[PDB]
Amino acid sequence: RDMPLDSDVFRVPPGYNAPQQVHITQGDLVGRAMIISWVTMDEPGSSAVRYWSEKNGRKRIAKGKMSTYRFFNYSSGFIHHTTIRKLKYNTKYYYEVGLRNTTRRFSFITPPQTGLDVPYTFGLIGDLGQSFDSNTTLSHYELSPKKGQTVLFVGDLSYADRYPNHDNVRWDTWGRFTERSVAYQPWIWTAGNHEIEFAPEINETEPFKPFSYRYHVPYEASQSTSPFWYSIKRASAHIIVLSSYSAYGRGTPQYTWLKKELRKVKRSETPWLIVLMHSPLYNSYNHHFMEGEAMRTKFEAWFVKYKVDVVFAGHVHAYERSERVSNIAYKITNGLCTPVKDQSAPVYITIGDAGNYGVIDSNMIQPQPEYSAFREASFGHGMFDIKNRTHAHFSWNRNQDGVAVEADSVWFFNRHWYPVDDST
Amino acid sequence: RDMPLDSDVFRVPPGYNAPQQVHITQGDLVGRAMIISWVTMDEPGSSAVRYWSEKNGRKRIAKGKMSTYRFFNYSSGFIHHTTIRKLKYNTKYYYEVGLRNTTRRFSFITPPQTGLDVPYTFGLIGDLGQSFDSNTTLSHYELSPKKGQTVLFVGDLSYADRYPNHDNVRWDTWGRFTERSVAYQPWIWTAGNHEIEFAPEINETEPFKPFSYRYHVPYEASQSTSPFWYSIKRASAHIIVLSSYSAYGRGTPQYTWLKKELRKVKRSETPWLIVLMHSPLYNSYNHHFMEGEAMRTKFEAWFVKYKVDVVFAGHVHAYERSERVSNIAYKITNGLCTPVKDQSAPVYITIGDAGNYGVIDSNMIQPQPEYSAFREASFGHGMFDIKNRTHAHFSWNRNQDGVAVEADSVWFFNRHWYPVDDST
Ligand SMILES: CC(=O)N[C@@H]1[C@@H](O)[C@H](O)[C@@H](CO)O[C@@H]1O
Ligand SMILES: CC(=O)N[C@@H]1[C@@H](O)[C@H](O)[C@@H](CO)O[C@@H]1O
Ligand SMILES: *[C@@H]1O[C@H](CO)[C@@H](O)[C@H](O)[C@H]1NC(C)=O
Ligand SMILES: *[C@@H]1O[C@H](CO)[C@@H](O)[C@H](O)[C@H]1NC(C)=O
Ligand SMILES: *[C@@H]1O[C@H](CO)[C@@H](O)[C@H](O)[C@H]1NC(C)=O
Ligand SMILES: *[C@@H]1O[C@H](CO)[C@@H](O)[C@H](O)[C@H]1NC(C)=O
Ligand SMILES: *[C@@H]1O[C@H](CO)[C@@H](O)[C@H](O)[C@H]1NC(C)=O
Ligand SMILES: *[C@@H]1O[C@H](CO)[C@@H](O)[C@H](O)[C@H]1NC(C)=O
Ligand SMILES: [Fe+3]
Ligand SMILES: [Fe+3]
Ligand SMILES: [Zn+2]
Ligand SMILES: [Zn+2]
Repeated sequence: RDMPLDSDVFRVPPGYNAPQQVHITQGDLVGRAMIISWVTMDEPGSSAVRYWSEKNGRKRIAKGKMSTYRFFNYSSGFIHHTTIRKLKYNTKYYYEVGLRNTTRRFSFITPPQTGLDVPYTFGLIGDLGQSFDSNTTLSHYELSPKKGQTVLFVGDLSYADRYPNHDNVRWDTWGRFTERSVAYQPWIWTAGNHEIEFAPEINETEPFKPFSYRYHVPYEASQSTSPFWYSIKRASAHIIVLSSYSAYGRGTPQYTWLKKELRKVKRSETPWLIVLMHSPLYNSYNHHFMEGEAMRTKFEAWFVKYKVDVVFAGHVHAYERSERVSNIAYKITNGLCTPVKDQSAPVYITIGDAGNYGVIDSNMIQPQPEYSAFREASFGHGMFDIKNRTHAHFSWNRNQDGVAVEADSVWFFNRHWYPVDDST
Repeated sequence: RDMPLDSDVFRVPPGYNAPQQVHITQGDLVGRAMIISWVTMDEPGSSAVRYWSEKNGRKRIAKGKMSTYRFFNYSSGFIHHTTIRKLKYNTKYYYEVGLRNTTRRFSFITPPQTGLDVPYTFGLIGDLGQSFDSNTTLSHYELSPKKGQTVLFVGDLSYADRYPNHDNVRWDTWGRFTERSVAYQPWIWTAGNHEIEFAPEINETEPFKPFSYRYHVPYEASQSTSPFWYSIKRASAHIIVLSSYSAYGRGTPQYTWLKKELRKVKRSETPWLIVLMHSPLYNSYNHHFMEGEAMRTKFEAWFVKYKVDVVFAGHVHAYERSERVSNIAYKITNGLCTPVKDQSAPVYITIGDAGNYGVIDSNMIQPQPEYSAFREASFGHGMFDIKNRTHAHFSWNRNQDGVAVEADSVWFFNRHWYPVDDST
């Protein structure tokens, strides 16, 4: 039950070669860069981006690259990617795009410089899709009383691969649909299984093709060699994005990168350490049960050793919050294979209930395991609101409830600065 | 302990632009084709191969392709790959390489047509390397009273990545060193961790580059979209090669391929079902202990479901033989996490003790776990001798013993045709 192509939210902006499917993301490691992306259908157009700060009227111009691609019998429009760098912290900027022809204007606010007690509020959306439910979820996030300043996307964007030949037109519609948000505030991308799009039948064998062309990330900023895993620092948070569907065996590029990246985290500069991945390591629902075991046996010990605060995942179309637990004492024949409470371990949260194609995962493992703190099969999104270097407030909002109602509220105590039990 | 560059085995064949590092491998699914590979140092040369059988002296010519590559400050020679097809079963063929300049001649015997009771004896070599120990291992294989007709190589070829800048010259020496065998009988390649060669420091970020240029495989024959995993049928055996260091999460290329491939296995046509991978799923040695857990949680259930006979792995530089066990009843909180004997499960064998750079893994998990049937820290190789559709004899030969001494022998009873307890 996705929204029909004639839906108001898929409407195409008027004007000749008008920029469409506009979206932004952090373009550097510390937050003083932004990647501006958009598509033009009528003709190539300019890849220039004109921007200026609200205060200093000095208008500047940055040039970018343009690209195109074909999936099966599908031909893309003209995709533009431009990186604006050397921006100023905590300041509003205006940027215009589509200079040569029909011009459209947007704005964004750079984050404050990275610091120990710098407050910031992140949005959490996963497996959004483009169904009526998806629109409701996006609305609640926009109307949220505690305004979100950046969204952390945990995977499965458009779900265009459910249509015949993965009808890439559904990638375009999703681009216009989400523009109302991603054009004004950055979204941090995480690749999900619906982005793999491995279709040998139609001779499309390169994983993540549509996705990688449409969405760029500043992976090079963290010494990564691939766009499916990277980290960025923003305000008081250090965010690490992992790829559930890439190699992660010992010696592999992702494995090597993650190992070095954790050593580089400085809790004195960024107290909150967050990890994003599409498939959850802890999940008590029947759908995709134990799918995350493979990655868990490889990185769990590291998450505990470095005391990461929270791990966000999607994939399971529902909501779940775990107690701080670890299962790293197993040794094949020592029988220690039951998850135990660990104050050094992170809290795992499944938040992939933004809407997808309108289906909710209800069937859950019974009885509720001990490692599961709270769970519910309802659509919605979440908010991770950072206050101090010691306190962060997380909340989950349902689509049935009012915009300001928090069906689930939890205070997180930083594992590095305030290591006290924060169970609920 | 690596053999010095002046060692006799690394001798470069005389003659202008003489073909060197000649090696062959199966070129199709059933064995009526061969991929002939070689290198020329003085100049490109022809990529043609002239071949003929003992009977019909009819000489034919097949034209292949030539390619080169660079690593750091290393420049490869001219690499040639030619595929000879439509060969006749169980017949001896002669083939010449380097037609334009100085020609060299070799021979090989195609396997018999695939059948239910077709006998065939495979060799098992893993983590060969090029140390003095490596030369001994290869010698014992050549002198084996029961001559091997094809080698199943379980990973880690040259170990050139141990030298500064992975001195690719060490790939060339290894090519000349092993030529005395691989040029006369096929070797089935499996990629190991030393083939990854991920070296960002020197701007070499493409995994498996040196390896993939030098060693080609008939992966397309099995519908695979990558040379790191594929299968082949030879005599009464259906061999499946997996990549321990590639993506294998649900929905990924490898995962999808394996799932489909197992369905296509016909025990009525090829009774023996063998799987190759570099990292052992069961291992009681300290070195690399539990590294195979990630892939294990992914594919173990399938191996049992389809009753694969034997799984061969290397990586650990020693020898180990498990009993038929399985650890697939685990459900996170049900406590069933101990391996149990299973007559439907394969026997796991690790033979990565061919030599490498002269180091052997002697540290073992004490006491010996119940799932481990035999283990020993000695250099050697193995032989898998198929008799009928019901019986196959496996033997392990140490380098200290005589060429005909079997330090460990075991009869394998086919899991499909002769489902009886073959424990020792
Ligand atoms: C292939 C080549 O040009 N040889 C040189 C080698 O002699 C030198 O010691 C090394 C140092 O980095 O660089 C190159 O590999
Ligand atoms: C004498 C000799 O061996 N040189 C020939 C050269 O003349 C020719 O152009 C080339 C083409 O394959 O083959 C050899 O290199
Ligand atoms: C693309 O190809 C499919 C083939 O199944 C066809 O049904 C569809 O109409 C085509 N779309 C366009 C507009 O090319
Ligand atoms: C749109 O911009 C292109 C690129 O500079 C230019 O060639 C073309 O004349 C413009 N079209 C319009 C809106 O007139
Ligand atoms: C989506 O939500 C917006 C904001 O509430 C609304 O204006 C629009 O009509 C909705 N579109 C659909 C198709 O539900
Ligand atoms: C963090 O916030 C909490 C409540 O929002 C407050 O009680 C606490 O003192 C703050 N951290 C500090 C010590 O400044
Ligand atoms: C390698 O072994 C062969 C016998 O198979 C022998 O002729 C040769 O001398 C040996 N070379 C080295 C360097 O050990
Ligand atoms: C299998 O081989 C063994 C010894 O090689 C023999 O005893 C047995 O009878 C054979 N079975 C068949 C199918 O002939
Ligand atoms: Fe999803
Ligand atoms: Fe090895
Ligand atoms: Zn998913
Ligand atoms: Zn290895």
